[PDB]
Amino acid sequence: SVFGLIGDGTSYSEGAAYGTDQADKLYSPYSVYSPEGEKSLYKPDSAEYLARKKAVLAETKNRLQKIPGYVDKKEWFNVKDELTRYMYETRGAVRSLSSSVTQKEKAEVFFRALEDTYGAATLKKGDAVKASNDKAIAALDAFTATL
Amino acid sequence: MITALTALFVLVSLALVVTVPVALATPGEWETSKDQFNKIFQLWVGLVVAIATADGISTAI
Amino acid sequence: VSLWERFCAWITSTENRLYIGWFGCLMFPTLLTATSCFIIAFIAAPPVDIDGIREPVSGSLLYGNNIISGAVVPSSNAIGMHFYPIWEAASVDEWLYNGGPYQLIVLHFLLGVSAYMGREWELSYRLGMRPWIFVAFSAPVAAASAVFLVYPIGQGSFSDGMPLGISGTFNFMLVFQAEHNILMHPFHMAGVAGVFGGSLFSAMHGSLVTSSLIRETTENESTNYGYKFGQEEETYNIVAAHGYFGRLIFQYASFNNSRALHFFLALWPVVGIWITAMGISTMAFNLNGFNFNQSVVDSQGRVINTWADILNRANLGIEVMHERNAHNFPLDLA
Amino acid sequence: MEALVYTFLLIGTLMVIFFAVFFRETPRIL
Amino acid sequence: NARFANGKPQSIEAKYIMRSPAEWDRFMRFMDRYAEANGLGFSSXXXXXXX
Amino acid sequence: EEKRLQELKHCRLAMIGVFGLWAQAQASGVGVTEQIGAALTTPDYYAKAGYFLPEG
Amino acid sequence: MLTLKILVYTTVIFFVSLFIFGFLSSDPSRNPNR
Amino acid sequence: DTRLLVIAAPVLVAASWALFNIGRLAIQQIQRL
Amino acid sequence: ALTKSQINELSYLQVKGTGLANRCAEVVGEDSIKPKPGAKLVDMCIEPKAWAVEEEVGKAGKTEKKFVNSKVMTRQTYTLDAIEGPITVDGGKITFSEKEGIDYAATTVQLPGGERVPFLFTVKD
Amino acid sequence: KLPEAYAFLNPIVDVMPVIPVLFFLLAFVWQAAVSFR
Ligand code: CLA
Ligand SMILES: CC(=O)O[C@H]1CC(C)(C)C(=C=C/C(C)=C/C=C/C(C)=C/C=C/C=C(C)/C=C/C=C(\C)C(=O)C[C@@]23O[C@]2(C)C[C@@H](O)CC3(C)C)[C@](C)(O)C1
Ligand SMILES: CC1=C(C#C/C(C)=C/C=C/C(C)=C/C=C/C=C(C)/C=C/C=C(C)\C=C\[C@@]23O[C@]2(C)C[C@@H](O)CC3(C)C)C(C)(C)C[C@H](O)C1
Ligand code: OEX
Ligand SMILES: [Fe+2]
Repeated sequence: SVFGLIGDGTSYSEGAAYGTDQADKLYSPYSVYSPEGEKSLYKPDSAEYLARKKAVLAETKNRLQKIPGYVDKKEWFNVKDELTRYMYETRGAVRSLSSSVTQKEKAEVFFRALEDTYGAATLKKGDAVKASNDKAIAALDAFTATL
Repeated sequence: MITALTALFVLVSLALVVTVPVALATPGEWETSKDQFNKIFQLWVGLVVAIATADGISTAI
Repeated sequence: VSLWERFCAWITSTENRLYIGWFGCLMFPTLLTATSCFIIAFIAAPPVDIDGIREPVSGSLLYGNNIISGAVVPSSNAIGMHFYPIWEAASVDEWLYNGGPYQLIVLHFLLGVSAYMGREWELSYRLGMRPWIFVAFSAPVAAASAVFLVYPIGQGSFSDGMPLGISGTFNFMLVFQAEHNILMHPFHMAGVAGVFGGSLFSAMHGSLVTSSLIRETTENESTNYGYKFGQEEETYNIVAAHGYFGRLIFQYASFNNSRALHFFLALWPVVGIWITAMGISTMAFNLNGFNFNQSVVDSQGRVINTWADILNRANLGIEVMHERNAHNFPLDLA
Repeated sequence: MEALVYTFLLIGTLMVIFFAVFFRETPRIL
Repeated sequence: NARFANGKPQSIEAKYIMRSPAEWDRFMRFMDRYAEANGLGFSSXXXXXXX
Repeated sequence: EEKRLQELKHCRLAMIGVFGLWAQAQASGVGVTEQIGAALTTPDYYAKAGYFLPEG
Repeated sequence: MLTLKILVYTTVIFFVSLFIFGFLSSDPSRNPNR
Repeated sequence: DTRLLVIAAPVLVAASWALFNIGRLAIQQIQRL
Repeated sequence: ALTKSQINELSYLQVKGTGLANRCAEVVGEDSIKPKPGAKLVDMCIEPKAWAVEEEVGKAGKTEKKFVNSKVMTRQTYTLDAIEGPITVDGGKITFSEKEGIDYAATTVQLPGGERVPFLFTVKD
Repeated sequence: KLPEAYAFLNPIVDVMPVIPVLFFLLAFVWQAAVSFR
């Protein structure tokens, strides 16, 4: 007096079957090995998240001004820390905000000049930190204007 | 066109995975049938090349 | 004949009472400094904080412990993984406070027992016998090194190693039940099937040989004197033991070969204890046994409980209690 | 005063093992 | 020391005149058997059975 | 005959050596002891500070 | 406590150097065949 | 219809059938296995 | 233990292990500062270089109280750092008025005789 | 997800890791064919 819910995988499914697209019912996931739909609705990525991205580049320049103040008072850890602490957001900003090939090239020049500061901060060479910073900030102030 | 070419590519490789070691482990049937497997081995790599162009062109279209 | 000729002939001399060999150049001075520190630390060691919470734990006999409750503690949590010899303390007062003599005994147990493996081989090469006895001794070395090294390595500190004492090992087993659930680990299930079946077959093979013994003694003498040392005749009947044991279960199973049989005696404990020693030491790296909590669910959605849930209700009881003030944060990651 | 009894028995077993290794009844081939 | 990250770890020249002389002085005993004797390859499965 | 061979083998070996030394003196403006004696140093920005632990 | 660091390191590289020059001492020849 | 599961199991079958017949074929062939 | 200037010239990785991190910095020179209403002290490093515990002592015929020089069982976890508090002058004399920082160091110091004396080395309030 | 051309062959890709186990199974099949010489 049962006929328990047999649910072969092709048959009916309430809560326990993993039929990978059956109980999703034309919502059509990304792949069959994932529950979510692909990317079509409810987040336009071109909407106003660009306040936050431009705010990264705004406070990027301010921390980069802090660097030659901490080379004179020879504090090599502060040069390596302030180049990571807030600056972590800059790669996720600049790469996500660069669109054309010209902006990608002015990204590439900015990142090499940013990495030569941290290398020269590791090597503890004060004149190479200040020189690469001038190469850095001028590559930022170029890239901000290319928008 | 890529999906049909790799469908033929799997079905040729089924015959290769089966019939080649059966013809290798036979002490007679290799030296006679080697020119039948040469034709299919040359066809097989010549299908890899014709499927690598297909992804190569039809990504950067 | 050089001075080094009269030396290597003496080290590898088989005529010595105890073989020294070239692993014994490691084994003897490493195990003698592990026994000697153990006898001194089990008797006279001052108390140690395992948890690095500055609450010292009394391990020695002279400070009011039994043989069972006494132990040699592990090192301090504050030390962690750091190699902490005598000379990196500022005083032996401080070396013995932080759990220094754990690392002195453990690192010399595991060099000396590894060198006890090679010496079991090196002599088996010197006496011309087939050289694989030390591979059977690999299973306790696997087991000891997983418990004293690899589980400290995986968990980050030597304070997680098993302490050297009878009530101390019981603390090690319970805490490792809670976070880790070793009972629901099949790599642990395999070696308890190597210890049950190990002592199963030792009782079997002992009882089939001593049943089928050939008549030499009298009623008034031990039956062990029917075997003189170094005989040439077999001291028992293989055909009567096999004919007994074949009717006990099966003809085709319970096989003939007395030489293939002792391999099966050599395999089944040693293969079992290899598996638990990899069972402890994968869970050193926090890959726990089976978690079947809240798996059985009815139509409505409510958790129906299993025997796994009262099992993991034990683990909650040991989880909330172990090292109860060393925790400041909700999850037990460390 | 029971730590005397503990160390007497532990060293007691260590003595018995020393006589059991070095003063054993040797087996002979004869 | 104690995670000073030393090479074969060691913090003084005094232990350099312990590593090298205790290797060497148990090495020169090894030399006293095996000095002035070379060559003589054998081409067998681990014979090396010269004396 | 050994010596003429040993002279010649070092003749062939030293010519590549002078080309090495002449090229390293251009690639860096320092001598050999300021290169090999610089690559054995734990350079100052990597080397640890020292030993400041007290004896008490 | 440097003197203990010397003496322990005397005796470690002592017994280890025995081990090194034991198997370099034609240990394959230490054999009940030849 | 989950055509994935209806494709995933025959490709289990067609793989397990394939190399095993290289057993069976070279035994009906009888040649030097 | 040198000045705060060239402690700051070291990266973290090359202090890491040296035992420098307990060491208070040093000062060179004699000068005046004349604090202002609104200043404070910021990096208050406080390291004890010797401990001493009251006891009953034996000497020539008589027993009394004094302090033994005693040794620490905690390795290096004994100094205070980065303590700050607003400095004030009211009656011409300068007051400190501690507020924050690492203001305790849970040490334990073993007496000659085997006895362990744990305490908190505090600057609290 | 595979590239959109190759997304048809997803269950054939889904078996492909298992196959190196199944060679080791023939090594006992092939002995049973040869009847364990
Ligand atoms: C029916 C119950 C039962 C049974 C039979 C077992 C059985 C086993 N458990 Mg166990 N366990 C159980 C319940 C059970 N468990 C429960 C309920 C818990 C949770 C509390 C655990 C928690 C647990 C842990 C935490 C561990 C085990 C381990 C083991 C294995 C023992 C390994 C061992 O000691 O030999 C191996 C032998 C040695 C370790 C000794 C090495 C000997 C060295 C080489 C030489 C020693 C020489 C000595 C110093 C001097 C010689 C004397 C001379 C002077 C005369 C074995 C498979 C251990 C394991 O898996 O193996 C690592 C382990 O770590 N179990
Ligand atoms: C009567 C009279 O005439 O008296 C004579 C007669 C007679 C017979 C002539 C004699 C002689 C001859 C003498 C004295 C001969 C001296 C010969 C001498 C001095 C021969 C040096 C060779 C050096 C070489 C090959 C070095 C290669 C070195 C090479 C190739 C390198 O790799 C170098 C270097 O740069 C690399 C490139 C990279 C660097 O980073 C570091 C290094 C270091 C590694 C006598 C008996 O003595 C005196
Ligand atoms: C030391 C010193 C100084 C000096 C000096 C002096 C005088 C230095 C002199 C250096 C000198 C005299 C350096 C010769 C090199 C010959 C070379 C390198 C190579 C031949 C190289 C090769 C590769 C051979 C090639 C061929 O194999 C090839 C390619 C084809 C084959 O068919 C034939 C052969 C085998 C031929 C200064 C300048 C005063 C500065 C300082 O203050 C003090
Ligand atoms: O020490 Mn022994 O018990 Ca292995 O978790 Mn983490 O650490 Mn401690 O806590 Mn929980
Ligand atoms: Fe037997």
